[PDB]
Amino acid sequence: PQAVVVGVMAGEGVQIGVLLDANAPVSVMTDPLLKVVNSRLRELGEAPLEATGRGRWALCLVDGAPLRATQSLTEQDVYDGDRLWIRFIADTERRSQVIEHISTAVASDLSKRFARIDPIVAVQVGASMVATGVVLATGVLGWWRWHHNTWLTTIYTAVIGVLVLAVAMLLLMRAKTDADRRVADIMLMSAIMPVTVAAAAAPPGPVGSPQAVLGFGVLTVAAALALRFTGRRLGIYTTIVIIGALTMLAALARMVAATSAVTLLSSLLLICVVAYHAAPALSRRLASSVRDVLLQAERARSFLSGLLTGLGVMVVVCMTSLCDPHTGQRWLPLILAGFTSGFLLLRGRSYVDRWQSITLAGTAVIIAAAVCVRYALELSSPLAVSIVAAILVLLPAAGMAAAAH
Amino acid sequence: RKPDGKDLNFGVVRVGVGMTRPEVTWGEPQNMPTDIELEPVTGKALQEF
Repeated sequence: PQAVVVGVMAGEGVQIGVLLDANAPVSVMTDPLLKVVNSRLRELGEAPLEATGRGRWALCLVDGAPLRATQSLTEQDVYDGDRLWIRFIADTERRSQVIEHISTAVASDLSKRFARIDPIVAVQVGASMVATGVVLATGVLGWWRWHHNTWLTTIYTAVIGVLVLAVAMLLLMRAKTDADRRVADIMLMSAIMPVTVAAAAAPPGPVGSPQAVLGFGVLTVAAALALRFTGRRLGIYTTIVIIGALTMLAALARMVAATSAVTLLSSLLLICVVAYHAAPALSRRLASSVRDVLLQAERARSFLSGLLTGLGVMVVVCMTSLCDPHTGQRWLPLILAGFTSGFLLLRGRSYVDRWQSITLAGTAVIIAAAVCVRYALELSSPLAVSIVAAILVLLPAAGMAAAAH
Repeated sequence: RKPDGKDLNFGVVRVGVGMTRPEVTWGEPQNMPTDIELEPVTGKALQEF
């Protein structure tokens, strides 16, 4: 316990293993320690560390935060095998500045702390508004067909899809910087929505099972095809592919032959259950020499985050559809939802990434909340709403308390 | 530091920080109007300045 071995980082990146005195105060070591790293650099044939004007030498953690100069190395949570960084921190002393006439003073200071609008941001706002516009246009066009499933809805939407896509094409070919790509990506993302309802709106007669199959198919294909050639925005495209593909299978079955929704809903739930177990394997297979490792790591992480998210959407939609306050033994699906929620709540702890871990945790809570609301709006009664309200407020309070206490 | 006459900083020691009079040399405004003739806005502006 008299000494500890730790790694010290020095100028331009040399890491050196050193055995430090565990009880002397850190300020006593920084001077001879600097001499040692300089001597080794000299023997190695490298250039030594040097000061620039006014400043001082300090010992910091890898995060750059300096250690309290008077405390013992054992007083701080520094253990054998850890690492530290020796660094030069410059002098901050400078004159104070004063402006007395208040109108000028407000303008001068206010102009240094914030950013003014400029042409680069203006274009992104324009792209954002047009995307919001077309999703509204398709929405109203998609609502008209329910009363009159004529050719108008598809004929009108098809041309918009082609036009938006044609614009996105020139933008993608011309892009030079990430700012330009963001503009193009927002435009491309929006093109999928009109083409989807355009295709699904083609089969005549009253809307239902047969129209749905085409839509989810073209949606899945379009979302998948964009990723293949674009290689950007992995998360959003991936999530659409999952929900689209699974719905295509369900729509096909219902269109061909299906005795009940419960049958299809139960099948989907089971498919997701097995998929939740396979998730990390799928991510691994779907994904100067150093660069190759960095690219692969974030790509795998991206696909996994979308996968876990898409399955969550399917199970919440399925579970809320499976439970019911009037069908048979009303309590049976309610307890089944409980067992399902527990698995997701427990398995969510196995993930280190914040968005992967948080999204899984949130998916379980929303399932519980949605079921409570379902059994409250339907089969309404003063006791029922009273009971649900108490549960719905205490449920998350208990979860917070378990973590806070 | 050197004691040989031209070095003005010899024998001087820093004790801390505070206020000092700048190297600027202000000339009084010519033909200043009398107190009753002064316009209110420009008066306090030049005074606080």
